Amino acid sequence: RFKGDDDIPYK
Amino acid sequence: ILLILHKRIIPHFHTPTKLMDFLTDSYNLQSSNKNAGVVPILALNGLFELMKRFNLEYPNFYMKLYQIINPDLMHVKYRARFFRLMDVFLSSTHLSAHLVASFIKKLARLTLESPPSAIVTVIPFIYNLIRKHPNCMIMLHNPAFISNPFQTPDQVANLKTLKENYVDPFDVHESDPELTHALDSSLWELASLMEHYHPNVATLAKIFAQPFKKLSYNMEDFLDWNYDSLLNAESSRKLKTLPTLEFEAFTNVFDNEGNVYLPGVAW
Amino acid sequence: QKALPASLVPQAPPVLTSKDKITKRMIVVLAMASLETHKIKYVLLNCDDHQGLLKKMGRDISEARPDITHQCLLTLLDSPINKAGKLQVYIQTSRGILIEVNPTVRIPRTFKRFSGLMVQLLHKLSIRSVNSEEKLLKVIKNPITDHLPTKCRKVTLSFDAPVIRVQDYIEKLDDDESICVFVGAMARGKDNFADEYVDEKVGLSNYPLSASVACSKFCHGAEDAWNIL
Amino acid sequence: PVLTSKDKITKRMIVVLAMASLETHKIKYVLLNCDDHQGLLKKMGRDISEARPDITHQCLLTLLDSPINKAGKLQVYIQTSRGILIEVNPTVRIPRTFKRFSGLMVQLLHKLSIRSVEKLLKVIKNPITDHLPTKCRKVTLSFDAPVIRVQDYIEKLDDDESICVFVGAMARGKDNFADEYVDEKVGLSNYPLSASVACSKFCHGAEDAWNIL
Amino acid sequence: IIKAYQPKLAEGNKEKLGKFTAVLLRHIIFLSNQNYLKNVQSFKRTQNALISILKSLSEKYNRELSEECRDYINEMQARYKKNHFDALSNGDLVFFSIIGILFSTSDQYHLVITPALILMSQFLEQIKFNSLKRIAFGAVLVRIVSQYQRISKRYIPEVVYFFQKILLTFIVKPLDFENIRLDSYELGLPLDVDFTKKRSTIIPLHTLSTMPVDQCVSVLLNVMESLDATISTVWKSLPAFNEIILPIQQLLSAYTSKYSDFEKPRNILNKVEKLTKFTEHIPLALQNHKPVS
RNA sequence: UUGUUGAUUUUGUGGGUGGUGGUGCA
Repeated sequence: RFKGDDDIPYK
Repeated sequence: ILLILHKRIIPHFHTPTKLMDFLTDSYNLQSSNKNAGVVPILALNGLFELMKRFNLEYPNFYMKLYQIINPDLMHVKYRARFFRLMDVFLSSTHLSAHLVASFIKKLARLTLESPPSAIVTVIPFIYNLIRKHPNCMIMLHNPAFISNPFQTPDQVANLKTLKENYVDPFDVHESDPELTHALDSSLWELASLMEHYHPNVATLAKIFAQPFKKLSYNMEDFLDWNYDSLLNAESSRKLKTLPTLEFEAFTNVFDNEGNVYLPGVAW
Repeated sequence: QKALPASLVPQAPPVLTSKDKITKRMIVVLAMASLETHKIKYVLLNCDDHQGLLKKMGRDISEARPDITHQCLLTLLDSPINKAGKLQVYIQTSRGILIEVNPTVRIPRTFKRFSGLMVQLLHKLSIRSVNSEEKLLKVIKNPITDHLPTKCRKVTLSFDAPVIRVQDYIEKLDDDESICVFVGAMARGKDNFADEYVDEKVGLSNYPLSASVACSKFCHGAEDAWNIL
Repeated sequence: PVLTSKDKITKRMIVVLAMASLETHKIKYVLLNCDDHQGLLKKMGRDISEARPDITHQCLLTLLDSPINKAGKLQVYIQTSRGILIEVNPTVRIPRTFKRFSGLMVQLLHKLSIRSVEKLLKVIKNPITDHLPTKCRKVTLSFDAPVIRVQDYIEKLDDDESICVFVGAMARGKDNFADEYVDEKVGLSNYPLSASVACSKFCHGAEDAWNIL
Repeated sequence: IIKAYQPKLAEGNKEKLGKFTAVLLRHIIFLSNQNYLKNVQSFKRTQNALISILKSLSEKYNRELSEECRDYINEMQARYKKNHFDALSNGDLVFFSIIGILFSTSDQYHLVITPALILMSQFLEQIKFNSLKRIAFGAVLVRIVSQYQRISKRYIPEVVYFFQKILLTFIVKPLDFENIRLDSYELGLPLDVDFTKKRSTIIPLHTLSTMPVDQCVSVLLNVMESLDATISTVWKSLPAFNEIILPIQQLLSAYTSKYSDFEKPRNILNKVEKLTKFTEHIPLALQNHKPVS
């Protein structure tokens, strides 16, 4: 689970 | 006789109902002899068999049942047999909220002065009872005493006055679980059990603060524990690691008959 | 003094959708969004990265800034009200494209990746989740009204309009009704983009407000008014 | 008047963007970014997760654009993760496109300040404490900490004292960056907050509390 | 021995000396088992020196010490299984203490502290405590476990059970406390005891193996003081302090009623009443969960 | 112990240091 100021993963 | 009454005696009688007085006397036996204090526990099995078969009612069964629960129950060897009967009795669909609340409160009242093994036994038991009866879930958590961030200042003042005047209404000497007023009390014992020295027992105590997602807990996985199991468990640790030593130094370990690590214990 | 409910365990509130019109919610419409693509590969036209191309298009590059929309959506979507599931965002592109933003979506915080999403959305008309269960960003048919709740109050942000207390208005507004806010992501322009839809226009502060600040400003009042925390 | 570190008497809302991830690298000096420079930072061996200065940009944007800053009651400080402390003049107006912000920061870090014709952005000597007002209350944003109403909090505090909020623009990490200076930590919202959102939330309370409008 | 086999002299000296961290501990415990009443002062000098040497040895060979310590724990338990209290000696008390000296007591999990705390809790409950020797052994056990949780301040239910039975043992029943299980009714203190003379509360260990009224009082007062310390440190923090102190408070009230002069329970009762007054007894709020997004 | 050499290393125990650093000044 992502939270707060996380950016979506970059592949 | 009481041990084999339910199996090897009652089925072979033509009118097993005649045993009601004997079992009733066995169930009501109160003696100063300690070894005779276990008689009501054994007689309960035969008594339930008679009620189940012929639909008999013992007068004031759950008042007497509440009385039987005592510190000796957690230590006697027949605790497993008793609790098996408890799961049957406390599965009834008509038990009052005040009824179950008193049993939970008294059991929690007992778990304080109980061994961890008994604590490991009771903590799932209280979880199951509370889950069975959500009305008793007030005991773990009373919402009106919450301090809510949005509550207005007058509510804060009312809470403070309500806070000051609260008194625990649970009666320990009352023998009627529907009159003990346990449902209006709360379980401070389980919150004190949260600070138990044994970490695993504390974790089982920490469960109440966590949400009741689990539907039920298997009683068979927690009945069979004791001091030997804990000691035997540590006797066989799969992993071995360097210990963390004390940086503090004490000049003398014991007291005399500079720094003493055991004052009051002469050397 | 009250027995606790049957189930106290907190459950995630239903995700609001355009199909549901009954539930109270705070709708925000980011009107006059400057989101356009052009083949060079298709790239979101940008105010600084591309200057000559938009000159060839003849469009005043001053109104060619999607970063305002990116920040406003960022400040919006990250607001606690979204985390409480009481908000839906609608984006009305200057060209006339209406985009529905599912509250569950999470735009990349980096602007470069955000442009990649927009070009993907504009051409495919839809964006699908990584787990492939719901369409987070969808282009929808105009007018805006049909998607809005049946009973809803419409308001725009107008610097010339009377300055109000956002909190106070939300309490005096009725409960079953919902509130729809039209915010101008334009760098500059006349505040008449949503005049035909709206019923009354309000100003939020005496001083000028950035679109992201005003969006964040408005939602905070609703959370205070609705006790969202 | 434009608030400055020299003046300590006046009430003001101080915000410190701690653990700010601003760094300049030359192949010419350019601000390191999580996306623009990945292979280079991989060669550094630093994780690209903690290479994200735009949080400081966004947080500084919302803070600068807030009504309180326009009302001359806010000053911004930035503590870079490398240990560089930056004072932000409230009068400044940063670029809003991230690319132009990065070019400003490399100019700020290498020239140690910015002058446009007072110094708009100026690198100042640590610690923060000397710069802050003489009588001032210090807090951090901590999710685990109790949730408190920013409006009620500011109202209950005194008037002569000022308020410091220590906000973590950092991507991931323990909320202990400013434990040494702070006296207590408070929770702003019941849910996890982004740094920009929490900054937006806090200045809302001060504006409501002080009737800044 | 350490000088003759330092690590630098030859290969394997590290492995050897680690075993001598273990052997030294056994020698330390063996000396405590040996009679030393003749030369207690000399035994004090030699004993503390050996413990100091083991401390240096433990610092470099902590692993070998832990193995020996745990092996001793396995040994006592087995000896307890067949001999019960007869297995327990002074050295077992000494082993528990030296463990506290050398190993981090204030830890949620520890290789040696945890088994010691569990094993000692087993003694505090399982052991009959039907003789002043046995009660004296338990009193020292209570002091040792209290020092283990001097920072952690965790709750040991066996401490409560041990206190309740010993307190009722010296008053034998009053017919008001049937919930407390006694193991000896012949240890009741006589009424004629003064309870105004200044009696040392320290219990010698050498007298323990040898094992009249005054000795019973001194053991009681030491148990009383440990009870007061437990109230002052651990019980107060627990949310259920009021309940935890009710059986003790009733026991303490009995002590005052029978012995008006005997002041310690009145002191403890006054502190108990003092602490109950501040302690804010609330209907607990524990199911408050954080709302989910 | 060395790519034939000779105490340079090898084994074990302790053990400090950013340092053929760069750059601006006098």
